Amino acid sequence: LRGFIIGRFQPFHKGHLEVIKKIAEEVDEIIIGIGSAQKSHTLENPFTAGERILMITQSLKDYDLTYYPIPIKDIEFNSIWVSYVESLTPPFDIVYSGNPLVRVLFEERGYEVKRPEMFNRKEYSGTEIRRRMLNGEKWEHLVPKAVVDVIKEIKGVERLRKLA
Amino acid sequence: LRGFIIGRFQPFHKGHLEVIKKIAEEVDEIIIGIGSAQKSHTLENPFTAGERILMITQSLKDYDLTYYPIPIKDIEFNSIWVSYVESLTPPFDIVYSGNPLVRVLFEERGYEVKRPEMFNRKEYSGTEIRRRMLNGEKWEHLVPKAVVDVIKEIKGVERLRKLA
Amino acid sequence: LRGFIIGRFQPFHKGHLEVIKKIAEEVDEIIIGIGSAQKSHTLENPFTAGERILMITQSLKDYDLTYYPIPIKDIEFNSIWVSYVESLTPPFDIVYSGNPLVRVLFEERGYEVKRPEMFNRKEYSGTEIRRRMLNGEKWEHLVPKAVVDVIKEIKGVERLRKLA
Amino acid sequence: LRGFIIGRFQPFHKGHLEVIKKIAEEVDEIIIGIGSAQKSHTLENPFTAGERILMITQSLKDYDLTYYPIPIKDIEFNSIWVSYVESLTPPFDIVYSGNPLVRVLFEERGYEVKRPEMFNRKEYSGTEIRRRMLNGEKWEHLVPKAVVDVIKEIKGVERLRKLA
Amino acid sequence: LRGFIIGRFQPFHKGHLEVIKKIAEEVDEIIIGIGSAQKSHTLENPFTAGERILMITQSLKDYDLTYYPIPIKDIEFNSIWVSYVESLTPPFDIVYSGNPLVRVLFEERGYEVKRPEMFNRKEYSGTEIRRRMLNGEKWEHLVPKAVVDVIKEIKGVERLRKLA
Amino acid sequence: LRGFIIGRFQPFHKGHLEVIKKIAEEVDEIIIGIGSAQKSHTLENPFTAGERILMITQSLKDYDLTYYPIPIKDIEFNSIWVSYVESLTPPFDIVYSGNPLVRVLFEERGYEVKRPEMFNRKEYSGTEIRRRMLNGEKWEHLVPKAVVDVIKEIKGVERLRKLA
Ligand SMILES: Nc1ncnc2c1ncn2C1O[C@H](COP(=O)(O)OP(=O)(O)OP(=O)(O)O)[C@@H](O)[C@H]1O
Ligand SMILES: Nc1ncnc2c1ncn2[C@@H]1O[C@H](COP(=O)(O)OP(=O)(O)OP(=O)(O)O)[C@@H](O)[C@H]1O
Ligand SMILES: Nc1ncnc2c1ncn2[C@@H]1O[C@H](COP(=O)(O)OP(=O)(O)OP(=O)(O)O)[C@@H](O)[C@H]1O
Ligand SMILES: Nc1ncnc2c1ncn2[C@@H]1O[C@H](COP(=O)(O)OP(=O)(O)OP(=O)(O)O)[C@@H](O)[C@H]1O
Ligand SMILES: Nc1ncnc2c1ncn2[C@@H]1O[C@H](COP(=O)(O)OP(=O)(O)OP(=O)(O)O)[C@@H](O)[C@H]1O
Ligand SMILES: Nc1ncnc2c1ncn2[C@@H]1O[C@H](COP(=O)(O)OP(=O)(O)OP(=O)(O)O)[C@@H](O)[C@H]1O
Ligand SMILES: [Mg+2]
Ligand SMILES: [Mg+2]
Ligand SMILES: [Mg+2]
Ligand SMILES: [Mg+2]
Ligand SMILES: [Mg+2]
Ligand SMILES: [Mg+2]
Repeated sequence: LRGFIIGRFQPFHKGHLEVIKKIAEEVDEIIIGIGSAQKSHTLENPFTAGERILMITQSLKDYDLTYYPIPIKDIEFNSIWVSYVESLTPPFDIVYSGNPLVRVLFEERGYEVKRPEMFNRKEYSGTEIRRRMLNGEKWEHLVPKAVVDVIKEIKGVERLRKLA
Repeated sequence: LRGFIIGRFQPFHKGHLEVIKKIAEEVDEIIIGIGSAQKSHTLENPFTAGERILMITQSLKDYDLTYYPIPIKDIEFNSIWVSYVESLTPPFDIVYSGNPLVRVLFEERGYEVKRPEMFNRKEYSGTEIRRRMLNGEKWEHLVPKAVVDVIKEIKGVERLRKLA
Repeated sequence: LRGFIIGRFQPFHKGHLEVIKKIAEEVDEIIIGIGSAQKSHTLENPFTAGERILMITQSLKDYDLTYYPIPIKDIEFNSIWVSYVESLTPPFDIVYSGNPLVRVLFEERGYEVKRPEMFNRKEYSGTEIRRRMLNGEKWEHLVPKAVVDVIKEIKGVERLRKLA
Repeated sequence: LRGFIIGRFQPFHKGHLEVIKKIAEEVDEIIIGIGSAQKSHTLENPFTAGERILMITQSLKDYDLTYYPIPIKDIEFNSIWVSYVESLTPPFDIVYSGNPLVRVLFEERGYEVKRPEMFNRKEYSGTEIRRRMLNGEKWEHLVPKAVVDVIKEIKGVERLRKLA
Repeated sequence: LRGFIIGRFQPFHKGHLEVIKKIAEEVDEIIIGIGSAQKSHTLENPFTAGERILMITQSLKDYDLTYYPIPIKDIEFNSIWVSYVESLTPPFDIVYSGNPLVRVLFEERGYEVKRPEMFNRKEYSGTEIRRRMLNGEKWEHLVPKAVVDVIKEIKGVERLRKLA
Repeated sequence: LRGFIIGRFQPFHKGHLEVIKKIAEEVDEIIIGIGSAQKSHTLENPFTAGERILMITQSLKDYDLTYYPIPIKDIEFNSIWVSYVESLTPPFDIVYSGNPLVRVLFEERGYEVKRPEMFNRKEYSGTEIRRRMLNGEKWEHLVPKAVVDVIKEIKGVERLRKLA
């Protein structure tokens, strides 16, 4: 029983960690699609795919969880997008998404789609995180320590302020 | 330290497993670049990228090993291919390859490149394992049991036979 | 003589039918270009290239026109676009378009470009048709019965409402 | 019921014409996929997609049949190729092909795949027709008259001879 | 010593000329990256790469300057964009740009990056030029004569006005 | 009066130098298309586009010529190639090639095409030069000294011998 979720994870935060813990109550293994994999060094997408993969893996590695952090390019072709994801991932059974498009594409191919729970959405939000990194407000408590680590290694806050 | 190897892994086999254990005695973490990610459904590359990530993760999940199985697509552009691999992966320090083009691209970018030891190459080689699959000889002792399970799940031997 | 027209046809409607009837009075054959062929599943482009080819072909098949419905992707490259379109289509003599870009690229290559007559544009427009599909007003009498048929087969109205 | 065949058709010949008339006794409509769409001006692929559309449509306008001559690019990605073919084509139910790859991809997605009959393959062959066109032998009896006509209009034999 | 600058040059105006003469006081040769090289026939990007190379060349040829006008496509992948640029260009030692993204990408690759001086930026700006071309407000005394000559050969002002 | 020639220049050798001096007696300016611009680090294409631009510009800068060394990518689409080449380059009138595909593509668009003169074609050939580099014969006296110098900066012979 595998599940799939997809996000940009810029960065992976504590709401992601919670929803993955919840989904790991329902399914044996979780595929973690890293969308917009080619997008990096922008204000919405500050981090590369390999940065994201490192954040995610370093966050989840001591949990008793089988997961697959897989980079998925933006391709501009919605009608083949489910097959493109399938090409790159282990077979899976359930998709967790609240996004109208991801839900329509997967349901027309016969998959089950479920809406995940949101946890503390006024704080646990890439958009809100990046906004605090830019304005000097105190964001480290919003993501896993492993992500803090990574963001320091690559100087990601500095990157984001330079790009602004 | 982080190490880098790249192969097609069709399929991951006991010689890979051995070379990766040996690598891990040099370096803290290993990036496993899955090459020709887009090539599947052929006699030389039967399995999809996603099929390969499943095989590799199921084989290794086992060990006290931090590794990152990351699909890299054939791009036709040798001069930016180190950059492309660097976009998709955690920062790495040492490249294990005997392949002359991989070696030349990495060395010209300032990376140290080592040859890995071969283990038992007359059996442990994807070409030899695929040939055995096609003709109905035993191959399952040549890969980790977790690979045997995967190949059964995805009906990999039947695909090969049909393609032939 | 062969005329060329290009639109997105989401969906093909009675205006498109009339303007093609008008054009087949001037030229022996018509190439129907189906623009933005890779776009689908969006409120502006709900339907795939294949669904549009089916709509168009099922509308025009009883009419005794020779016509070629040909899918044309969005490429990002206006300077080569005429050549792209010429690669995919019979040789043609006249383009009918009132689009300033289509018009400019064809004229720079030496083609004759003519404006097509508009029929009943406050009703005969994909925008106004998708808008009624969405907001529940009747739209069936604005397209050919074959198009109503195809949209039923594929449940395109539900698709659109789910995407909104 | 819709059928699906795929070839390169350089050019469309009387073997195709007969394989299609035969298919048309099993199914209501037939999607003709024109494979290698972007390949032209070579000795194996002299003719552009649009030149093949014109040939195939002129040959068949003739008959009491509904067909869909649809250009399909060579994408280098076998895992997504059925989806890609599905994005560009009306829904179909049966695939006629003896090609071992096409047969696998379709069967893995649930489709029924049948071998078409061959007719007179030692003459009715693109390869043998191209050979005759280059060396000044009679080839006009091997294709529809509609084809010959197209070949004259685009000067295809002259092309092929200068390429050689 | 070799300097790099990048712009769209639609069109090269006197602001450009002066910033290049300045840079030439620091460096022996100047690579002029003509970016967005595939973008043309739009109100932001009116001219082709080949047109911009002929504007830029005709404007510098009688200065004592060694330069290299080299078209650079928009790729959608920031992370490998310095390697791409390096692929197409002679090796350079200093980058002049005040664009933050350009600056961040080249600084993470260890290059020295310097802001160029602005000259007369209310008149000497492509956006202002194209807006006068479009309004009938005047423009030729904002770019080199050579750029005027060119904009006349190709009829660029008419093009822009038809696109509007 | 501008002339166009296209080759891979790996590397630019004394036959290239002659044939371009010849062509410069017939035409006011020469566009040197550097084909296979993305191909590098192979035995047929050792050098990157920017490496070849450097070779070609070092070789000619002390002669009389007006020229434009412009990188052209291998696209895989013969029917649009002439338009792609036109996007990238100043307008040209005369094409010098003895290649049958280059010739056909351009004569089908109405261009005059002429065969250039061979000079010293047993020595003055990329193939022969690379072959000497790789088995140890002398090659310097076959290419201009400015090319020798470049091949030494970038250690071009070492790269080639490593790739073999
Ligand atoms: N009502 C009409 N009468 C004649 N020509 C029409 C009519 N409506 C559309 N066309 C046109 O057909 C082509 C564009 O079709 P397209 O499907 O994109 O049109 P639309 O109805 O305007 O769609 P949309 O509102 O979704 O943008 C152009 O030739 C345009 O002239
Ligand atoms: N706080 C949260 N609680 C539960 N799931 C969440 C939460 N935040 C995001 N997700 C899930 O993560 C995936 C979207 O990841 P994504 O990168 O878009 O996150 P985000 O927090 O919305 O960031 P952004 O503001 O940058 O868009 C979706 O599956 C969404 O369900
Ligand atoms: N038996 C082996 N022992 C050690 N390393 C191996 C062995 N087989 C392959 N490798 C290596 O793993 C990578 C090669 O991966 P790949 O799957 O492409 O090899 P392969 O088994 O030789 O495959 P194939 O026969 O399908 O080409 C390189 O690092 C090469 O060193
Ligand atoms: N003589 C024939 N009789 C029946 N079907 C044919 C014949 N030749 C080709 N086909 C069919 O057409 C399709 C392949 O078309 P394609 O254009 O590749 O034909 P071809 O004649 O084999 O060309 P080529 O020699 O140039 O490779 C397949 O479905 C194949 O069965
Ligand atoms: N007026 C100016 N004076 C000095 N430098 C300028 C001026 N305008 C632009 N630049 C510089 O030239 C390059 C920008 O070129 P680009 O074509 O993008 O410029 P632009 O004049 O801002 O055009 P546009 O408004 O269309 O975006 C950069 O190196 C930038 O520093
Ligand atoms: N010895 C030569 N004398 C004259 N022209 C030449 C000579 N060699 C090549 N050319 C010309 O240069 C262009 C071919 O460039 P290209 O770099 O492909 O040449 P090449 O020397 O044949 O290389 P290669 O062997 O690597 O294919 C053509 O326009 C051809 O006319
Ligand atoms: Mg979000
Ligand atoms: Mg191998
Ligand atoms: Mg419109
Ligand atoms: Mg064939
Ligand atoms: Mg600007
Ligand atoms: Mg040659």
